[PDB]
Amino acid sequence: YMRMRRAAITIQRYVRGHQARCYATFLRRTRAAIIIQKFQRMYVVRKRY
Amino acid sequence: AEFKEAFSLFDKDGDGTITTKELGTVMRSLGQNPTEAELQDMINEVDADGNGTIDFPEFLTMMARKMKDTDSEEEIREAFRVFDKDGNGYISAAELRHVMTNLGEKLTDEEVDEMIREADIDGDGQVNYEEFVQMMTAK
Amino acid sequence: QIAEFKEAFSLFDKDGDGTITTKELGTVMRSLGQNPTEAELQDMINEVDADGNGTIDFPEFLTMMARKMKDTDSEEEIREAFRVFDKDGNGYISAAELRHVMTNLGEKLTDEEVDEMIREADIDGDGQVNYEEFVQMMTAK
Amino acid sequence: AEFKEAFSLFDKDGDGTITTKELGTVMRSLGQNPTEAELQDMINEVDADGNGTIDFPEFLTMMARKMKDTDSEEEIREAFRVFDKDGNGYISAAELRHVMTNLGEKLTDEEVDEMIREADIDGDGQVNYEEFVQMMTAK
Repeated sequence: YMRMRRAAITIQRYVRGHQARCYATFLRRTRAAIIIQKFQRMYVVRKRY
Repeated sequence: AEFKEAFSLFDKDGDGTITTKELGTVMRSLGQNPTEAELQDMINEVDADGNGTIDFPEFLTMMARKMKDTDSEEEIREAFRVFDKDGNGYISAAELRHVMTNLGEKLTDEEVDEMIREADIDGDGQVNYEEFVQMMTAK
Repeated sequence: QIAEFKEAFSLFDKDGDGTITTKELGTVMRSLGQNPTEAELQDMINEVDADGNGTIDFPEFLTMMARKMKDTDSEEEIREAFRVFDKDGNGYISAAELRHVMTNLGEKLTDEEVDEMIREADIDGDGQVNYEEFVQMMTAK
Repeated sequence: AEFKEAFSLFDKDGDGTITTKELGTVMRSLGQNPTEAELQDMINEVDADGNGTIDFPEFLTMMARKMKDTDSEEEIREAFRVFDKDGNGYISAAELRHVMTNLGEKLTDEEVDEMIREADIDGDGQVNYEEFVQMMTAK
């Protein structure tokens, strides 16, 4: 038992790493979209004026 | 970057005021690049709650209060992803449309269809996103 | 190295004050690559400097990583594991089982952590998961 | 000594139940050192006659019914014999294997061969059974 709980605890650590990295990748994908949408909207207004 | 002359091209009537909803386009006319979110936050942190229009003094005070965030939007010159991970240098037109029209401050499909006019697309269905980012900004 | 880690730090600075809350130390280590214990974080968050600190700068964190590097590196070794939840040796386990293993056993996770995790895990229409593929995905880095 | 967490380590199917034959291992994962006989008596005094699996409620009711007999199986801390009448403090490896594999709820020879790994044996062929009982429990 004290050995096999130390397969659950280790995986629980690796999942906590995995979720944080995934959350970060999603935030970088949303941030990358916002900045480019924004570059487009600044450029599109200035051209027309 | 305040410019009275730019304000006088947004004021057309000569009332001395412009609509509070033309605030994002006036900042962006000037040189700045603020998000639609940052523009709303800038309005919301003043009790311009009931204000239908803004004068040039009001707009000046907001830009001075938020100079640091607003200046940050005209630092950047390069743009990475985070879409590609393989590092192929290519992204599908499907993923490019999805990031533009589904993530963040969404573009319309008609805006995206404008930007993919004259943009090359291979037989896989992928576009060089480095050329595409350069062609949009460097114009 | 430091260039992507600095951008990861600049996404954990929210305020833009150059410093991140000391509570978000474990998540920043996890974001870079590592998989440390919340205990291991407590055993190296303590200091006389960072124990007293409310927020930590990127130089401080880089210093902490250099000091604890060996221990920190040790938490990226694992790539294999065994479970059970299958006795019959199908190679598959239900989402119900996986939640029970994670939230009732070991260092118990919350349901919200498991729900966050099943957004990057293949799950079939049946509601099962190939746990050999799932162990490869979670160690994939 | 009920523990829902321990049940959930033995419910490996999230099904809510564990096999009736894993009842003795669940008791000995909780704490409790029951005989295989006591475990069978506990099952047999419920009309779990046709039951293939047990839920945590069923297991809870059995431990509460039999709490006194089960608690007795974590009082002990010392262990005498009734081999050794000379009081030499020694027993032959032959007698020790016989009491383990022939008497009572018989261990397999392979389990006894595991327990006598590292265990010192003199030139008579005898083992200090006090050290041997301390080594097998104190660990």
